[PDB]
Amino acid sequence: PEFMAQLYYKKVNRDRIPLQIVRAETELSAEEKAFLNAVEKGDYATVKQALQEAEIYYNVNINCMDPLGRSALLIAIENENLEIMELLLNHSVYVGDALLYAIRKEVVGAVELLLSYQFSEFTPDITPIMLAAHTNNYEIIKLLVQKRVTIPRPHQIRCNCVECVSSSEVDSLRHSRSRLNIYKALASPSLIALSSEDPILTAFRLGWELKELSKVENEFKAEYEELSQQCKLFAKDLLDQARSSRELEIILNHRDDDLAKLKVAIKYHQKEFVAQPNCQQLLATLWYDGFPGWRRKHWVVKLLTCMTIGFLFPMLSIAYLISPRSNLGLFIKKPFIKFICHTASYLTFLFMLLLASQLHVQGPPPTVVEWMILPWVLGFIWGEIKEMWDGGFTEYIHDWWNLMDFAMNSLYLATISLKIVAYVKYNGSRPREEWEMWHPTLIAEALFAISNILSSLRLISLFTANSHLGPLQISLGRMLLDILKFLFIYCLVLLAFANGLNQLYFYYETRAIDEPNNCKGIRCEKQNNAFSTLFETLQSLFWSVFGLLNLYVTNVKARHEFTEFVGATMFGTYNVISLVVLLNMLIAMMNNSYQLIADHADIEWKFARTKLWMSYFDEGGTLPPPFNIIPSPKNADSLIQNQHYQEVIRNLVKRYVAAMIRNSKTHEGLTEENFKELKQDISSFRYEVLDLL
Amino acid sequence: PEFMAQLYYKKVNRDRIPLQIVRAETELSAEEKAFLNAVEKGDYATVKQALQEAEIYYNVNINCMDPLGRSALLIAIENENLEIMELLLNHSVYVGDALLYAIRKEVVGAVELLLSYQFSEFTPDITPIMLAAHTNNYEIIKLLVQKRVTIPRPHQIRCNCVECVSSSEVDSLRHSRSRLNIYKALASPSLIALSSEDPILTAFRLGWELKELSKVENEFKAEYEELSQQCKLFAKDLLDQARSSRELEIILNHRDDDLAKLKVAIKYHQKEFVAQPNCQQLLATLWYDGFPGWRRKHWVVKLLTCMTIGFLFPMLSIAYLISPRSNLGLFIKKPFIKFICHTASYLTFLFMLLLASQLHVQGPPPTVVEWMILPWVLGFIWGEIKEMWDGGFTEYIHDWWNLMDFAMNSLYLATISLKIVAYVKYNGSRPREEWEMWHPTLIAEALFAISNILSSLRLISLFTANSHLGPLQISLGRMLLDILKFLFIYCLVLLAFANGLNQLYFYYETRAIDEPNNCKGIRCEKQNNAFSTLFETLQSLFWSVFGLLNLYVTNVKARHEFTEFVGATMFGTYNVISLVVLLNMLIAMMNNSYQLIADHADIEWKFARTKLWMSYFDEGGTLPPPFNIIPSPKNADSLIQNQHYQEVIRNLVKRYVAAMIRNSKTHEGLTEENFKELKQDISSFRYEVLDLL
Ligand SMILES: CCCCCCCCCCCCCCCCCCCC(=O)O[C@H](COC(=O)CCCCCCCCCCCCCC)COP(=O)(O)OCCN
Ligand SMILES: CCCCCCCCCCCCCCCCCCCC(=O)O[C@H](COC(=O)CCCCCCCCCCCCCC)COP(=O)(O)OCCN
Ligand SMILES: CC(C)CCC[C@@H](C)[C@H]1CC[C@H]2[C@@H]3CC=C4C[C@@H](OC(=O)CCC(=O)O)CC[C@]4(C)[C@H]3CC[C@]12C
Ligand SMILES: CC(C)CCC[C@@H](C)[C@H]1CC[C@H]2[C@@H]3CC=C4C[C@@H](OC(=O)CCC(=O)O)CC[C@]4(C)[C@H]3CC[C@]12C
Ligand SMILES: CC(C)[C@@]12C[C@@H](OC(=O)CO)[C@@](C)(O1)[C@@H]1CC[C@@H](C)[C@H]1[C@@H]2OC(=O)/C=C/c1ccccc1
Ligand SMILES: CC(C)[C@@]12C[C@@H](OC(=O)CO)[C@@](C)(O1)[C@@H]1CC[C@@H](C)[C@H]1[C@@H]2OC(=O)/C=C/c1ccccc1
Ligand SMILES: [Ca+2]
Ligand SMILES: [Ca+2]
Ligand SMILES: [Zn+2]
Ligand SMILES: [Zn+2]
Repeated sequence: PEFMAQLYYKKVNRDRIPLQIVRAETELSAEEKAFLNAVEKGDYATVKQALQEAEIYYNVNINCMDPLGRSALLIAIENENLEIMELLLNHSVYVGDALLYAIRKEVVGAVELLLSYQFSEFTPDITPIMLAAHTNNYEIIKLLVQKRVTIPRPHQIRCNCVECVSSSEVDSLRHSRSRLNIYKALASPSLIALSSEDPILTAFRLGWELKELSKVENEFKAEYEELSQQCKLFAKDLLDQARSSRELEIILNHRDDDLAKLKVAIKYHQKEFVAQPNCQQLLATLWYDGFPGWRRKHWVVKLLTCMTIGFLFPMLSIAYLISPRSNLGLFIKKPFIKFICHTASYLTFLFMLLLASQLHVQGPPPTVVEWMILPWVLGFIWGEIKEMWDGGFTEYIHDWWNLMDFAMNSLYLATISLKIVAYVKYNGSRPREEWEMWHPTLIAEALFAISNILSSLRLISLFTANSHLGPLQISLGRMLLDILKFLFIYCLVLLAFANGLNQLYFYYETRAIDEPNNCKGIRCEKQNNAFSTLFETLQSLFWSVFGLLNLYVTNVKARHEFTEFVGATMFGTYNVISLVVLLNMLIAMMNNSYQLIADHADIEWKFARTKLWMSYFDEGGTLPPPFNIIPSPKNADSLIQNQHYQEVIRNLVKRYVAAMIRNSKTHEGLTEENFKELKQDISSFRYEVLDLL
Repeated sequence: PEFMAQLYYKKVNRDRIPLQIVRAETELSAEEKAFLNAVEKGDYATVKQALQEAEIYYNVNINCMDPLGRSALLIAIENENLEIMELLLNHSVYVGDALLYAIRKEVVGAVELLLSYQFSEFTPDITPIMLAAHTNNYEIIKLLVQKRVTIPRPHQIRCNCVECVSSSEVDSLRHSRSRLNIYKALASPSLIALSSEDPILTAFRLGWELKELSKVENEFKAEYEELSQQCKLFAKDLLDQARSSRELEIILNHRDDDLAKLKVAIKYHQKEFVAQPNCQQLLATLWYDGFPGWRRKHWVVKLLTCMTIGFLFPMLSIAYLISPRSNLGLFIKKPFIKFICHTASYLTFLFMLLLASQLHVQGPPPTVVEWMILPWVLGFIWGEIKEMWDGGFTEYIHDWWNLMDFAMNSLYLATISLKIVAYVKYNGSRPREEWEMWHPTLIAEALFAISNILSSLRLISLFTANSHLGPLQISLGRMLLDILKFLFIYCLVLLAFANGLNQLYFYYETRAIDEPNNCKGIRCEKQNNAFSTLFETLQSLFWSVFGLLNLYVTNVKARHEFTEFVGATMFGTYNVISLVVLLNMLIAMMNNSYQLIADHADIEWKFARTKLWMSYFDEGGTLPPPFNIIPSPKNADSLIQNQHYQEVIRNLVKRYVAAMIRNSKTHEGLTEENFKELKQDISSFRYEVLDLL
C-alpha cells in the first residue's frame, strides 16, 4: 500500500500517524489548574482561599501560566473582574506586561488599578501609551497622558544617521515594526485630539508623511496608506463637527504662522476635508459673490446671464483697466465673473483660430486674423511666466495642464519665429508645389495647426467647473494612467513586430519612380513599401490597428510565395496580439479602473473644482488675455485669532469624541469576549450568593 | 539624526515627543468619580447614600460631568435604569437636554419620567419631537405628540423672504442643518403614520419635494435623496399592508379633492408604489378587460388572438364610429383591444411607407400610396394637437417620444408643403440629372425619407408593453444619458482635431474639375479634399471612426513630405484618442451604468408599462388613425369615500407599525449598548442582593 511517507515527521517513518507533543511545555498541576479554573469562573471565594493556602504552605504557584500563555492576572483582566484583580494585586502576583493586556482589552478600571499598583503577545517596542493610541480609546489614552509619557520621535524618510542605519542593518524587521508602531500611535485620532496644538494641521501633516512613507516603504504599504486615510478621515470628521458658519470661517481662515487652512488642505491633497459639504457651501458662497441666489435659478436664466457676461467681457476688462473702483470696475473681481470673462476670452481666441483656418507667397505678412491672434498669444505667454513668478517653479510643473500650456505657447513662439524668418528671408511669390520640404512657411503652418489642436483641447480643463462634465474629466484623467501602462507594452510589441517585418521586407524596397503614381509609402492610393524601412514599418503597424493598411502590402513584386506568406503571417500575428489581446486587455483594465474610481469620483471632482475656484479667488491674474499685457496706469491680532481657533478646536474635539463613542456603542455585532465576560459576571454572582447562603 | 521637527507641537521643538493635555479640562475628584462609577455599576445603595451625603454636607457635586460629557443622569439614562433615574430626579439633578438623550437611546420609560418631571451632543435647533421623529420610534413620537408639540414649517425652495435670506447670510451652515433636520423629522414614516390626514399623499409630496431639494441643494444631496427614498419606501410599504382587493380599490380610487391616487403616484414618479404587485395585479385586471384568462393562455393562442384583432382593427374602428353601443362598438373601448388596434394601425402605416419606398416629373401628383398615407399623417397631427389640448402643454413636452412625434409630424407637414409647392410651380417633365440641388421635389423626398426613419423608429416605444423588450428599452434609455455625456467631449475633441487638420490642409484645396471623376470630397471612389474645408474635415473625422476614410487623404498633390507626415500624425492621434480612449471610456461608462440600472430595471419597466397602460384607459383617443379625424355623428358621496379611505388608512397604519416593529425586533446583530445595559441589570441585581444579604 502506497503511503504518504513523511507528513508530520521525518525519522519516524506504518499505516498510522502517531501524534505527540513535539514542542512539549510544562503542564499545569492539579491544584494550579483548579486555581486557574476558579479564576476563570470568577468565584472570589476559593480564589482567595487558594491564595492564602499558597501563601501559607507554598503548595500552589500563584504565577502559574495557562499553557496558552494566560496567567491568573491575565484571566482576571480578560474577565473584566476588578475584585479578583485587586485580590491578586494585593497578593503580589507577577504584573509584567499586564498593563498592555488591560489596555488592549480596554478595561479602564484595570488600567487605573495597574497604574496605581517570558512570553508576551506584544512586541518588545510596544509601550503602554503606544498601545493605548493603537486601541484609540480616549479614556485610556487620556489616563496615560496625565502621567508624563513620551512617544519616540520618528526619523525622516531620507534620514541616513548612524542610529537609523545601524538599526536597519542589525534588525530591519524590528526597525520597520517600531517605525510602523510609532506612526500608528501618532496617527491615532484620539491621541491627535489630545496632545496636539493644531489637530487639523497635525492630521494634514501626518497623512502626507504617511502617504510618502507608503510610497517609499514598498513593503508594509497598506498599513501606511490606511494610516494616512485614518488621518484624512479624522480631519474630515473634525470639520464635520462644525455647528455654525462662524466656527467654519474660524477654522478655514486660520493661519498657523483668507482660507489659509483650506489652502493648506489643498496643498496636502486632503480631498475628503476639502469636499466637506459645509466647506463646499462656503466656497460656493464666495464663488457666486455677485449672485446671492444663483443656486435657485432656472437653467435658461443661468445660460442667458452667462452669455451676457461673456459678451460683456471686453467692457468689463477695460473698466477694470481704467477705473478698478466703480460699479463695473470691481465687477470682474468676482470669482465667477472672472471665470466667465476668461472663458469668453478663450472662446474668442478659439473662434479666431477657426477664422484663421478659413497661397503662393513665400513668407507672407500675417493677415488681420493672425494680427488679432498675436495679442492673445502674448497674453498667454505673459500669464504663463507670471504664474512661474508668483506661484513658483515647483507648483507650476506639478500641473499637467501647465505642461500642455507650455507646449502650446512654445509652439506658438516657434510659429511666430518661423513666420518672421520666412518674411525676412523670402520675398518672391513662388508656387507652393516647388517649395522645399523644410520650407519655413510649411513648418510654421504645421506648428500653428498643432498649436490650434492643443488650444482647442485645452477646453477640457473647463469641464471641472461643471457638475456633469467634472467627474467625467476626472474619470478620463484616472484612466489615462492605464492608457500609458498599456501603451508601454503596446510599443514594445510594435517594436518587436516592426523589427521582424522590416528584417523580412527590406530586401524588396523599391524606388518611388517604379511606383504607379511616383508615390512611395502607405499614404498612397496604392499602398506600397509598407515594411521597406523601420519608420514606415512602424507607421504601417500603427495604421493596421485601425484597418487602414491593406492586405496586399504583404506581397512583394517577385514571386516569393514563402516570403510573402511569412510576412502575412507576421502581420496576422501582430493584428491578433495587438488588436484582440492588447486592446481588449486595455478595455478590461479601464473597466476595472472605472469601478475603482466611481466610488471616489465625487470627492475627486469636488477637490479639482475647489482648486479651479481658488485659482480665481486671488487678486492677481484677474484680467484675461489680451488685457493682461496692457500696462495699467498704476502680534496681538494674531493671538486673538489663535485663541478663537483654540476654542473652536476644543469644541470640535469634544463633539468628535462624543460622536466617535456613540458610533462605537451603536455598532451592530457582539464579539464572544462580551459573552464570556457576561458569563463571568453571572458566575461570580452565583458563587457569591452560594457563599452568602 | 534627522527628525520630524514638528508633528504635534510648534514651539516645543529632542528625540522624543512629550505628551500633555493641551486642551486641559476640569478633572473629576475622587468622590465624584466614585459616585459616577456607582451610577455606572447601577448599585442603588451607595448612589442614594452619596446623594444624601452631598445634600447634607455639600461634599459632592451631584451634577458632576464625566470628562466625556456624561453626567449621572446621562449615565442612568444610558444604562436604562429607571430606579436610579427616579432617585436622581427626586434629588433635583440638572435635567437640561436629558430628554434628547433619552429619546435618542429610545427609552420609553425614561421619556415618560422626564416628561412628568454646557456641552451637548445635539445641535441647538433639535427639539424633542424632531429628534423623536429622527429616531422613528412610534412610541416616543406618539407620547410627544399627545402633548401639544409643533414642527416649524419649512420654507419653499425658491423662497426669498427676509427671514430666509437673513438666516442664510448670518449662518448658512445652521440654516442648512435646521432645514435638513426639519425635513428629516417630517419624512419620518412613524410621524407620517400619525399626524397626517393622508399618509400616502403626504409621502408622495414629501418625496417629490425632497428630490427637488436634492436637485437644488447641490451639497447635502445624499441626505435629501435618502429622505425621498424613505418616503417612497413608506408609501410602498403602506400599499404592501393591503390585505384585500376592496382596500386596494379604496386606496387607488381615492380623490383628495378612477385610479385617482395611482395617477397622483405616477405624477410624483412613485415608481416603487406603482410597481407594487397588488397594484400591478389590479392594473392587469383592468388591462385585460375582454379576456378574463389571458394570463393562463398558450403563446400560440395569444399570438393568434393578437393577429386576429389587428386584422379586425378597421371593422372595430368603424363599429365604434357608427354604433358605440353594440357587441363590437365598445369592444375597442377595452384598453388591450385599443392597444392592439393602435399597434395594427401604426404597422399598416409603416407597411404603406415601405410600399411607397417601392421619375423625371418636376412636382408629380401624389401616388395612390401617398394618397393612402395622407389620412394617417393627418390623424397623427390631429392626435398630437388633441394631446396638447387635453393633457396640456407641460405634460406633453415632458415626454421625449412626444418630441420625436413632433419632429416626425413637422417633417411630414414640410414634405406635404414642398410637394404642393413643386406641383404648383412645376409642370414639365425635366430629367432628374439636370434638376437644381435645392429642387423642391428632392427636398420633399429627403424629408419624407427622414420621416419614414423616424416613424419606423417610433416602434421602440411599444417595447414597453413586452416583458422582455421593456427592461431592454429602459436600459437603452438610461445609457443614452451616458451617450450624450460622452458625445459632448467627443464633439470637443472632434472640433479640436478638425480645426488643426483644416488649418494644415486648407492650402491644398483643389477644384472638382482637377479630380479624376469631377468628384470632390470623401464620398467619391477616390477620396480627396478630406481636410480642405472645415465641414468636410468634420465629416472625414467622423467617418474615420468607422474606418471609411482612407489613409491616402493625408497626402497632398505637392511633394510636401513634412506637411503630409504632420497631417497623418494628427490623423493618427485623433484615431488613437477618439477610437481607443473615448470609445472604450464610453464602453466602461455604459458597463457601470448597466450594473447600476439592473437592480432597479424591473421597477422602472413596470412604471413605464403602467404609464403606457393608463394611456389607453381614458375614453378619449380610442380611435387610431386615420379614424380619429372622421367626425362622429354625435358632497355626501365624497364624504363617505373619505371615511372609507380613512378606515382603510387606519388599518394600513396599524399593520405597518406592527410590521416595522417586528422587522426591527428580528434584525440580526446586537450592539454593545445592549451588552452594557445587560451588565447594568446584572450588577444592580448583584448589589441589591448584597444589600439585602
Ligand atoms: C511631429 C508632428 C506631431 C503632430 C501631432 C499633432 C496632434 C497632437 C495632439 C496632442 C493631443 C494630446 C492628448 C491630449 C489629451 C488630453 C486629455 C486630458 C484628460 C484630463 O482630464 O487629464 C487632466 C490633465 O490633463 C493633462 O494631463 C494635460 C494633457 C496634455 C498633456 C500632454 C501634452 C502633449 C503636447 C504634445 C505637443 C506635440 C508637439 C509636436 C511638435 C487631469 O488633470 P489632473 O491634474 O487631475 O491629472 C490626473 C492624471 N491621472
Ligand atoms: C440634414 C439631414 C439629416 C438626416 C438625418 C437622418 C437620420 C435621422 C435619424 C434620427 C434617429 C434619432 C435616434 C433615435 C433613437 C431612439 C432610441 C430610443 C431609446 C429609448 O427607449 O428612449 C426612450 C425615450 O425616447 C426618446 O428620447 C425619443 C427618441 C428621439 C428623440 C430625438 C428625436 C430627433 C429627431 C431628429 C429629426 C431630424 C430632422 C432633420 C431634418 C426612453 O423614454 P424615457 O421617457 O423613459 O426617457 C429616458 C431617458 N433616459
Ligand atoms: C461641443 C462643441 C459644440 C464645441 C463647443 C465648445 C464650447 C462652446 C463648450 C465646450 C465645453 C463647454 C464648457 C464646459 C464647462 C463649463 C463649466 C460650466 O460651469 C458651470 O456649471 C457654472 C456654475 C459654476 O461652476 O460656478 C460653465 C460652462 C462651461 C464653461 C462650458 C461652456 C461651453 C463650452 C466651453
Ligand atoms: C423586427 C422586424 C422583423 C420588424 C418587425 C416590426 C414589428 C412587426 C414588431 C417590432 C416590435 C414588435 C412589438 C414589440 C412590443 C410589443 C408589445 C407586446 O405587448 C405584450 O406582450 C402583450 C401583453 C400586454 O402587454 O398586455 C405586444 C407585441 C408588440 C406590439 C410587438 C408587435 C410586433 C412588433 C411591432
Ligand atoms: C499618435 C502618435 C503618437 C503616433 C501615430 C503615428 O503616426 C503615423 O503613423 C503617421 O504616419 C506615429 C508617427 O506617431 C507613430 C508610428 C508608430 C507609433 C508609435 C505611432 C504613434 O502612435 C502611438 O504612439 C500609439 C497608438 C495606440 C494606442 C493604443 C491602442 C492602439 C494604438
Ligand atoms: C496568427 C496565426 C496563428 C494565423 C494567422 C494566419 O495568417 C494568414 O492568414 C496569412 O495569410 C494563419 C496562416 O496563421 C492562419 C490561417 C487561419 C487561422 C488559424 C490563422 C492563424 O490565426 C489564429 O490562429 C487566430 C486568430 C484570432 C484570435 C482571436 C480573435 C480573432 C482571431
Ligand atoms: Ca497655465
Ligand atoms: Ca405623442
Ligand atoms: Zn536617523
Ligand atoms: Zn423664507
